[PDB]
Amino acid sequence: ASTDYWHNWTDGRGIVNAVNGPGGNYSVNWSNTGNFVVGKGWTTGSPFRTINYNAGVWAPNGNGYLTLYGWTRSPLIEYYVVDSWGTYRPTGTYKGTVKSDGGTYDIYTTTRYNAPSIDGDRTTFTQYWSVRQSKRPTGSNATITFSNHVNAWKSHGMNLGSNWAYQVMATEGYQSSGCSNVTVW
Repeated sequence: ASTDYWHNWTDGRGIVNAVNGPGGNYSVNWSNTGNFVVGKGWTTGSPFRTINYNAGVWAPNGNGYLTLYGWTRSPLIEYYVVDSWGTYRPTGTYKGTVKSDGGTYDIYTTTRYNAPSIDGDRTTFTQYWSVRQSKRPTGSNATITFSNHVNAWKSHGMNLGSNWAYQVMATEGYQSSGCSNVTVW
């Protein structure tokens, strides 16, 4: 599938060299960062989307996530399906687990306050996570059947908003260095 959206956000610290490659491809090299999110996907998320991706390079040197990433509005939800990471495995309020795409993911909720949201302002919102129990092998074709996560989330009272903002296979980093290369379709 053709991704139609390019996501490149940095808070401004350090170097975040994000390359908008051809079609579904992108790379990032980063060093001395603060927080940043780069990814390719779709302007409007769907709870029915099967995301295919191939991380040709996944080489964080510190804290970074290789992860499905998106938002909904009404209510405002920032959500993740984390397939891999660097030094730090993200967690939250454990809600249970879901098996999907040859992996088992833990489900968490967190809540952000005094934190910048999609609309560019500091506010309060809820994060939904599926985080794989162990790092997913990279380098081969992988899929994320998002509906598996949407459903299992639902089973735990975690409902997504009616209004769907973007949905990307992303590289996210926090105060770290490294590189990635990911192809999304």
